Amino acid sequence: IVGGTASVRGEWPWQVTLHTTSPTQRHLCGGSIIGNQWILTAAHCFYGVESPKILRVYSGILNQSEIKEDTSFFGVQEIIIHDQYKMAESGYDIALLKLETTVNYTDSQRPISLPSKGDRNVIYTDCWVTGWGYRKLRDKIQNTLQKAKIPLVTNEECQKRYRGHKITHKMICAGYREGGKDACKGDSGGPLSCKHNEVWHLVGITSWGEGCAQRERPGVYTNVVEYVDWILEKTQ
Ligand SMILES: CC[C@@H](C(=O)Nc1ccc(C(N)=O)c(F)c1)n1cc(OC)c(-c2cc(Cl)ccc2-n2cc(C(F)(F)F)nn2)cc1=O
Repeated sequence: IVGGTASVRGEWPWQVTLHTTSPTQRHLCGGSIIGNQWILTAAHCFYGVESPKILRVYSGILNQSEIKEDTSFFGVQEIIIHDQYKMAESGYDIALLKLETTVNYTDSQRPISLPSKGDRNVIYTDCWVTGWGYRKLRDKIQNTLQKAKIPLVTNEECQKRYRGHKITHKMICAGYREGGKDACKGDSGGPLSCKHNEVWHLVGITSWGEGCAQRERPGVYTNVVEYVDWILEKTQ
């Protein structure tokens, strides 16, 4: 996250850190708890992941330094990638992880609601991007979960910024005209979380941008409301 600040214990309890264990254990991507046994994340996270066996899902983490050889984690039973996914920059950047067991919800591990049937025309004005990503282009994974508030931009404006890409109704963009706040390397897969009537909704999945927090270069997110029928199909 560029231009963000440290989160506190319990602030983003749907946020997970997805780790690979091959050839060494490291943070790969963010993700979101959407159900007892379900993480929503980005399909691109699984590039060169040989199988679900090398994945670990850590919930209730504020600082990556908490993760030690005795820290409990969820095994991944199945990675479900959208069947139209080819690469982040061409969309369908969405995946479910089915966990090997159900999360007991606590103050530090809670689900986030999907966008609600009836709110397709809600204008979300309180959206946050979170993650352990770089805080500028040339950086490293951060210890402490970072947060940043970011305004949604019109698809029409987003497409004008990315005329070499298909900015579709299945994408949503967020960014300041003069940049300074954005997702960056290591934040992908995690949530764009918008609060509406004091209820948080998973509006976006961090997917891509050209650069991090450049002017007139909004981040691009998978538009979760456009995949609610797919999510429900796979999870039910
Ligand atoms: C796998 C792709 C992933 C990534 O780089 N992951 C990653 C994880 C771990 C390490 C490590 N050191 O251990 C690492 F080096 C890289 N990714 C790609 C993006 O976009 C490619 C974005 C992005 C998303 C928005 Cl909404 C806005 C702008 C960006 N952005 C753009 C860039 C760029 F251009 F500088 F590469 N970096 N982040 C975020 C993002 O996490």
